[PDB]
Amino acid sequence: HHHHHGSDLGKKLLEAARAGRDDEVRILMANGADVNAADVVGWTPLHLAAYWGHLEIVEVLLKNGADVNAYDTLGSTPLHLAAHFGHLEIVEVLLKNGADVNAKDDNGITPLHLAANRGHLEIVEVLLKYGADVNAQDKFGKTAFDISINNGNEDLAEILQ
Amino acid sequence: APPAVTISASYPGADAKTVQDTVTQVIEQNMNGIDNLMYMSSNSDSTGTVQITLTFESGTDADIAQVQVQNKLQLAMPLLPQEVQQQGVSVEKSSSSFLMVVGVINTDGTMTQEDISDYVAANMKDAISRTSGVGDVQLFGSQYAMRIWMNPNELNKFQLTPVDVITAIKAQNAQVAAGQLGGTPPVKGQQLNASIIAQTRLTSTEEFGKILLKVNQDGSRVLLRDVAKIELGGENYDIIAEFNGQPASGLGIKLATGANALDTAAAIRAELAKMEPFFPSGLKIVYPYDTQGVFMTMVQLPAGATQERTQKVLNEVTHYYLTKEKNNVESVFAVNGFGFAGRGQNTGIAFVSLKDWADRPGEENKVEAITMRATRAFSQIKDAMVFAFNLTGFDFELIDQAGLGHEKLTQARNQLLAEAAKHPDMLTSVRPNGLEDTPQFKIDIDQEKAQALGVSINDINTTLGAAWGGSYVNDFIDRGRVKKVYVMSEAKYRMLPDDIGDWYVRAADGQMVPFSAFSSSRWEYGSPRLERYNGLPSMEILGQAAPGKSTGEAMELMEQLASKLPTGVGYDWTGMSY
Amino acid sequence: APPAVTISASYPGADAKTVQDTVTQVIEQNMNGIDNLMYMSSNSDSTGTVQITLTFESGTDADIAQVQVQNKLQLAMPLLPQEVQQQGVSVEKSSSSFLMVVGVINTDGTMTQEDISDYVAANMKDAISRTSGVGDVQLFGSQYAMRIWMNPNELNKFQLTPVDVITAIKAQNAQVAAGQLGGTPPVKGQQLNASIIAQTRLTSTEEFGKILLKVNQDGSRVLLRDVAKIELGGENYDIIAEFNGQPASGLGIKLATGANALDTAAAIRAELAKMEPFFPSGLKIVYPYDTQGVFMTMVQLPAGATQERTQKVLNEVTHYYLTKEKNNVESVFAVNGFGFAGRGQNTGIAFVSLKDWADRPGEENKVEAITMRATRAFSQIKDAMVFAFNLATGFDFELIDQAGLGHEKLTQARNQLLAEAAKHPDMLTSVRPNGLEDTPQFKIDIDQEKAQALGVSINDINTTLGAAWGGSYVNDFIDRGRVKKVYVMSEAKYRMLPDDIGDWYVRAADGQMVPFSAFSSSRWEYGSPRLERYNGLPSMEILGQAAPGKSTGEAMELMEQLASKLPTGVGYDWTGMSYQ
Repeated sequence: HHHHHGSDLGKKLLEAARAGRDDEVRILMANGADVNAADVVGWTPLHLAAYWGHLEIVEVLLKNGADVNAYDTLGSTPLHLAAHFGHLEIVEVLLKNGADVNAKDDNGITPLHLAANRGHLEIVEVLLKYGADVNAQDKFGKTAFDISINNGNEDLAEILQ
Repeated sequence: APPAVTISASYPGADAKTVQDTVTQVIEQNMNGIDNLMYMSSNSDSTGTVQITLTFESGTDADIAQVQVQNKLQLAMPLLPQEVQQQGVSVEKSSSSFLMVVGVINTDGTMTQEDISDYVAANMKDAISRTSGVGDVQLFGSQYAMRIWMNPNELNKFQLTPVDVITAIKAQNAQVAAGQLGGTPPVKGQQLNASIIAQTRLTSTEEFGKILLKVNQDGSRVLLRDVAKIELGGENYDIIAEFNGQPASGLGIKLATGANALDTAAAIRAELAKMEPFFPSGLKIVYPYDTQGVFMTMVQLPAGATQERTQKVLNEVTHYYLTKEKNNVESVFAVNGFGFAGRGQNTGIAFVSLKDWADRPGEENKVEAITMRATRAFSQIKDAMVFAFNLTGFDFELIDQAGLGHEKLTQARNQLLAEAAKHPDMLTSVRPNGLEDTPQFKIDIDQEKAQALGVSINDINTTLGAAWGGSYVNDFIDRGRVKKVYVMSEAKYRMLPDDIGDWYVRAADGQMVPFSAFSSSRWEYGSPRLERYNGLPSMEILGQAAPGKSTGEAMELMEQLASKLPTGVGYDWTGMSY
Repeated sequence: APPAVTISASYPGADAKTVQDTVTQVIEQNMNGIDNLMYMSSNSDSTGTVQITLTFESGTDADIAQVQVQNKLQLAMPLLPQEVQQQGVSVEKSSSSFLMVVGVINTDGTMTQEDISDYVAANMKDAISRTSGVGDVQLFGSQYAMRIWMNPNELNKFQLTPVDVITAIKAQNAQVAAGQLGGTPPVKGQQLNASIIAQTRLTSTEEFGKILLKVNQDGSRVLLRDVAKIELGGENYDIIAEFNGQPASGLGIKLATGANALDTAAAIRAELAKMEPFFPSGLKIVYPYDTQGVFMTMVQLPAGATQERTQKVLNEVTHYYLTKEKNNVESVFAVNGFGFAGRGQNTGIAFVSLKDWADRPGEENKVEAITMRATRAFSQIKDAMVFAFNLATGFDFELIDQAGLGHEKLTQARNQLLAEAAKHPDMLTSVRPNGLEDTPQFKIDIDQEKAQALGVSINDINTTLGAAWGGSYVNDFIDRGRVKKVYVMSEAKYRMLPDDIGDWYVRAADGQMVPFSAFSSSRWEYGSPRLERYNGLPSMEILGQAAPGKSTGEAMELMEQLASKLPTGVGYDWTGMSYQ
């Protein structure tokens, strides 16, 4: 899942996925661009699309064979990014396509932890719906519930029970 | 021209947001009560630098403008971080273009680029900077500092941190006022009066190397040289120059607003003539850019480009002039790390000097045709804007009017640029003037774990910053001249994310705690250059009318597209469009 | 009038004497070798404010005057308390009166006075203050700060103090320069280069709330929200405005010396037109005072008068204009806490705007008859000087302590002079002090010996007292993209009565919590809420008028005779209208 870094169409695809250029993404894929090209921090086009909220590119990439569970150089996946940044529809598409709902980055942090911390409650519900381990602990021993108490987010604590 | 006053400040190791939120906003909030100010703009950069430009109504006296700005800045100075204050803040009333470049090379290759730069900094730059008419002097390189290159493996072996190192340097590279024997008021019958001389600044790597950090329980000594490499080296490493491909430094000189071009240049040559007889052997002045027998080439790469990649582009530019144009071009002085716009790892400039006019007969060998041919030859270089020019469509600012924040302003900017690109009959080359967000390494210090371990947050933040960013500790005396001392990690312990984990901090109980025990990290995006306009977050957009259209029609259309942007996003016209 | 440069500074929680002795004197001692200076005066107030006014000869170039004052000020700057330097000392070259007032209201009632004042401070003031010709801009209200309102019972419960709070805020509301991965000089071949982003300023009450103050031995956490209420709230709470009785804020704008009034006013309106389209809903500009068609009403109660009492008088004023004068008066913008005097809790001002010339026929409906009638109606308001006037042969006298006599003796000499001048109605009318009377103050003595024996540090004592009862500016935070201040202070109910002193605990070196009552004693005394100085010496300004058809020269000649009988060491000088 750590994809290696470097090529000319790969680089265009990384840039197009980041800027949300749907047409150009489509052209590049049809011209053989490596769907899992990675930049120097391990981000693939699916990472980029997920971070920047480009739903249709996320769908295009997965339809062309993108590694749904691509890891960056610190262990983070496209699902981490989409959950952390509030991209509900993207979260659903990724989980629908086999995203590891309990993937931990190098810090032991899971997508539920990120969504919890930013208070993205609909994402939290979807992740739990897909099997997210509600009791998963990061490197500091913290669960989503501990996060809800520290942040004082009563609504989140409610959802977790 | 409307006169402009520039404030410059630096914060070693600071990212753009840090600079903007501890420095730029503070200055801007305090630029009140100044007469005839038309507008103000600022950049805050991930080089740790801020530049604030205040542009005055035409006819304003630039002396009064400068004094009024300096005086407000003075009253704001206590509001700025100590690290910023201690670098020196400057305020200049200068043209933005160069009057001339003084190059310096070593004909006997006795001196490296870094040596030459220090020589210029330490022996030439001040006297030039004091010459009447000289508005701004940029060194193309850096003065030496004393560089303490720390080793985290050796620090941890002796249970030490960068905090212990900084403390020891301040204690042991000190200049102490100690009074006098027989000092006033004296006793009756005193025969002797004499100064007491105690600690004095250190002067050499040898002396820094024997700073005593600690004595082990067993009685052996830990010297600074046992945990660090000690050498003279630049205060920074961002600007490197070459003259016809050989190692160089120099001074770029900007004309003081309202001074005389010819008088100032002659005063400069006269000051250089005083210095030459004392140069070390090999050292020589060259004149690569005297302001129609000169021009510049700008090199602007995307944010993210490294020193190596800007250099490859400048090597192509230089090569072209020394091969294809060698019949017209006498010299090229190329600077990696500084360009039109100022300082960055992704920018460069080449100053090009032509042979005598009389030896370039034919209109094809005149500056206009040479610059056009060069721009054409460089137009195919990948992921670089490269062009040659001597030294107009529109200048638009998009403005955050409602606290929207950087991410949303970027989205609004992108919406406007997408709309502009659907009107190619009316607008051409509608583009940002600034930089795109790039990946950054976000590290979260766990306050709970730090407290549980008895590790101080100030020891954590100093350790992180000093090692990965550098820290200006205090001054020393190099060959008679006051210069700076910096501590920083040796390069090889600050290159990769796993290196974070090799830095240890000492807890209250004496244990060494690695950074990994109390931190976590992730990749995210953020800005390498944050812009503001009249005190609000902004993004500068340039463009021009399409062929057969007036500038005013192009502007009216921009205004119409602007009226459809998200709530809270405004705009204004500046520069040539004001 | 001759050009004036004003220096202003602020010391939060400081009494008049502390301001005078750590700020005013230190600055004043450098105000010499300034060209064309006629005289200098100052006020040092128990609001923690100083204003020094330097008045120059007619025709002095105000840019040069400002430069020369500032250059002398710079000598004092490093000697001033850090708390004062960090508030931002100001040096201005303005007219002393307002060119205009811009009011701001919310027609939907969906913003409080406090919210409106924050909006104005955060989105409008700086651009106005940078407009050419704007000499001085007075906000009628306060910018928000992050307010941490500490609870001393909860602090003591966890063995914490305001020092621990302040320390933690500095540590955990921080903006860290952390360098780069792969920065220069790199290992050659390095491809990765990225900024390291570590702590950044906090942006919200939620983030301040979760600041970690300590971890108990049992593992439980004490967060800042466990010992404090956290909210956005004014840097200060002293200035409150209303427009036709509705919540408001505004900007009072003074013209820069020598600038053009018409041009500056228009540039202000052009700047406001840039702002209007971005207002939140309901927000609106109103124009309650454009310089005739306008006038002001000064309200000045005796020192000691609370906000609530000044408000009562302001209500009587506003009520008069909106009822008795409703056919003449278009609007009243009333400010509680700010007056002709400057800032103070016993002062206020009302700006009145009349309907058009052509809807007020009759000499009885013109400004002079309106102000005369208003002044008459207000003349019987008890314990308040209230008068109405638009914008002569008075005199302006300074009694000066020329021998180190001290404040109390100077007051005795003043009273002696005033009594003498009262027995001469034939030459002198209405001889009175321009300043404030002394008021009770709570004197607290820290016992050094007990503090040392208990191992309680003097700095911890002083920070706990000052931060709790005075408020402390800790550091900055970012509110909706803008740098703003962070303040710690006691929640109101813990700093209301003398007995509250004893509910504050300081932590000793051995970990024991010690109440303030163990190492302190207190008593009531009197002192000044406003200390005046004239040419660098303690002073008391005395105003009055020549009696009907006596010359100002004859009136002044009498005051000089009366002044020559005062105790040794008391002198006098003439200022203002009397100086020439």
